[PDB]
Amino acid sequence: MKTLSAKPAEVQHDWFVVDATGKTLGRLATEIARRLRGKHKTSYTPHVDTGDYIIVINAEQVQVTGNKALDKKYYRHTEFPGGLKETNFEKLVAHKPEEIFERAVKGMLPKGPLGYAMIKKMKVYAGSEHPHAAQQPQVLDI
Amino acid sequence: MARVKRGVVAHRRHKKILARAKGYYGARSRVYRVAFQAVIKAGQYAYRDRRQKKRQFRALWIARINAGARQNGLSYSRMIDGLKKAQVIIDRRVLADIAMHDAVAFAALAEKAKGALA
Amino acid sequence: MYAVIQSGGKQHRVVEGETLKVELLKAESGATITFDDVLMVVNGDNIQIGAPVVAGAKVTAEVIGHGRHDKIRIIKMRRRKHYRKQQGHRQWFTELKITGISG
Amino acid sequence: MEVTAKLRGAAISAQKARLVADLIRGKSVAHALNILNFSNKKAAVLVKKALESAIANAEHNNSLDVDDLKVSTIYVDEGMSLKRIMPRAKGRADRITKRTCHITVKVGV
Amino acid sequence: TLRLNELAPAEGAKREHRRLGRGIGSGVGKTGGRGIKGQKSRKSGGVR
RNA sequence: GUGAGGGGAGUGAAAUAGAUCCUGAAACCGCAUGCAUACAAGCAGUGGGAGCACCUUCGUGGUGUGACUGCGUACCUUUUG
RNA sequence: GCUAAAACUAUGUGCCGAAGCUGCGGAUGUAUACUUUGUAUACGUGGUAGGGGAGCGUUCUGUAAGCCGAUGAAGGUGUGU
Ligand SMILES: [Mg+2]
Ligand SMILES: [Mg+2]
Ligand SMILES: [Mg+2]
Ligand SMILES: [Mg+2]
Ligand SMILES: [Mg+2]
Ligand SMILES: [Mg+2]
Ligand SMILES: [Mg+2]
Ligand SMILES: [Mg+2]
Ligand SMILES: [Mg+2]
Ligand SMILES: [Mg+2]
Ligand SMILES: [Mg+2]
Ligand SMILES: [Mg+2]
Ligand SMILES: [Mg+2]
Ligand SMILES: [Mg+2]
Repeated sequence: MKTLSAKPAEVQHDWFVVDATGKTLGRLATEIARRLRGKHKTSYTPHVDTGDYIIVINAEQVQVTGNKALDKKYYRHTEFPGGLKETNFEKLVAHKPEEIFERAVKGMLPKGPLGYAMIKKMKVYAGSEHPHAAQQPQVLDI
Repeated sequence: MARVKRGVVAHRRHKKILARAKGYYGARSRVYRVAFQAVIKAGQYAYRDRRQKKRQFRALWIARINAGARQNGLSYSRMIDGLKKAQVIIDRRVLADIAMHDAVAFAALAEKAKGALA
Repeated sequence: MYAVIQSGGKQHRVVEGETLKVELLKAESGATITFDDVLMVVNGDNIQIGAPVVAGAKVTAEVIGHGRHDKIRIIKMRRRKHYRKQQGHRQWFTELKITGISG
Repeated sequence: MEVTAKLRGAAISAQKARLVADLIRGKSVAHALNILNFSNKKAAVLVKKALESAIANAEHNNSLDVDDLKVSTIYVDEGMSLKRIMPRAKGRADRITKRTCHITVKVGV
Repeated sequence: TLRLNELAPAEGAKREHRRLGRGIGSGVGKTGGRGIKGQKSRKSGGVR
């Protein structure tokens, strides 16, 4: 009919690079999730992926407020009896910052095949260097 | 006389339900008892969805208009107010179509809305 | 060049030569219908956004005919309450061909 | 132009016969004959009989050349079932079904 | 007029007899107007 | 296998009228073609919707299929439920 | 996930939001007007046990020594409307 949905073949995916130094995790993750889902484009379609690629550098410099550095705890469960594993943000940001960003953005993306497709477009690196110079990403601040 | 055999009419009635149950999985397209329930539930779902569709499409139009307005440096909520104060009566469906297919016209509408707001 | 018109309680964006279906009208087949309340006219780079309407803008169309949409079934059933009801429906429509747009 | 042979009333279940039928579906006549010859299944004998009847028909009635013939179509269908009664413990009785199948073989060039 | 296939009774002189227990649409299906359970719902359920 | 069964020929208006033989529905079981399906969690549909195959009066057309997506816990009885 | 909050208190502008209301097209009950008698106006049309009204299909009897049928009936299977 007259309201047309975006065709996946016709979608273009740009590449942006973001520095995470001295930024709040949640308020950065909201913008990251928005851009990954594609809400910023006027051709937004709920059943199609129209987002852009987002590279995150300096991930270990991400900050939290209050006492959350010591008090925010991350959990997982091995399906063995009594197998609950428990850690802290201070240790997790030192060990696997990519896990920090992955959890933060997964919590905000939809839960399904399309959400799994969208999350693959986020690239997270601890250092200030990334291996995608061939894609010529543009600087984006959010 | 007045002894009535029922096979022909019963067969016709069952065949109509089976024909309406085309495409369903397993017994839902083969067994009359299962097929009959499937058709009624499909009717109920269709009755509810004829109402749900308007809500979903209005939400889609609002999302597209919001994207266009923020691209032009304004929010959806303020753009609606600006257009209403400018006395423009273009509806959300047409606004979303313009946002999707013609950036210059939507920019003109946004300029008019912000001018009315000022 | 495209224009925005109103018909049957709804708005439509149309171009020259477009065939569309609207709520049933009382005009006869082959008749000419003029929409003098045009909300928007866009021609390449000239954009007119009539506040209620664009002054002087008119869109002319020809009435191809009238018809009915495909049948729809209405079903209502309240489980365990011995209540069922059903009904069919076919909506009327008028077919229009846009023959002219003027700002 | 594929000739047919049909064997009806074979004393074996279609489920068992269809394994052997699948083993040879689509292959050339000579290779299928080798496989049937060296199979140890009971259904292999019946499938061999039907296939040889089909080849003989192809030769005698249609003047086809056996060298160029292949197993183009083959399928097995369920047949009439015999009914018997099996005594069980404590006086309970059981129904027994003895199944039958039909074998259709088509050979063409 | 005056034919074996052109004769009809006066309006309202005939009505259809009520048939119980023949579906939801009829309006008297299932219980057939007897209500739910009790003495009067049974066959020959009236008291003297 | 001098078997059962079938393929030709012939008869017959008709042989999927061939002897558990008029018509020959459904459950149930095969074969062939088109599309989909091996990173994804639930009454199996419904409202949207890309792609593919064929037909096509070549289209705002028709017929099959249905990636992805919002919503959604069968029916009947008896019950305060 | 959130800390000059995305928390709490007070104030003010906008906006979203239902099968509620409005817009457009269609059906139906009652009452009132026409007697140019089925056309308008007004108000209504969630519903179990129940009550009331109006209909569709099937077998046979008359109409029927009629009408259809070997140039194809009933039955079966698709398609369109
Ligand atoms: Mg079927
Ligand atoms: Mg609504
Ligand atoms: Mg004994
Ligand atoms: Mg009742
Ligand atoms: Mg009872
Ligand atoms: Mg009682
Ligand atoms: Mg009694
Ligand atoms: Mg027969
Ligand atoms: Mg896959
Ligand atoms: Mg995964
Ligand atoms: Mg009760
Ligand atoms: Mg109880
Ligand atoms: Mg209402
Ligand atoms: Mg009612």
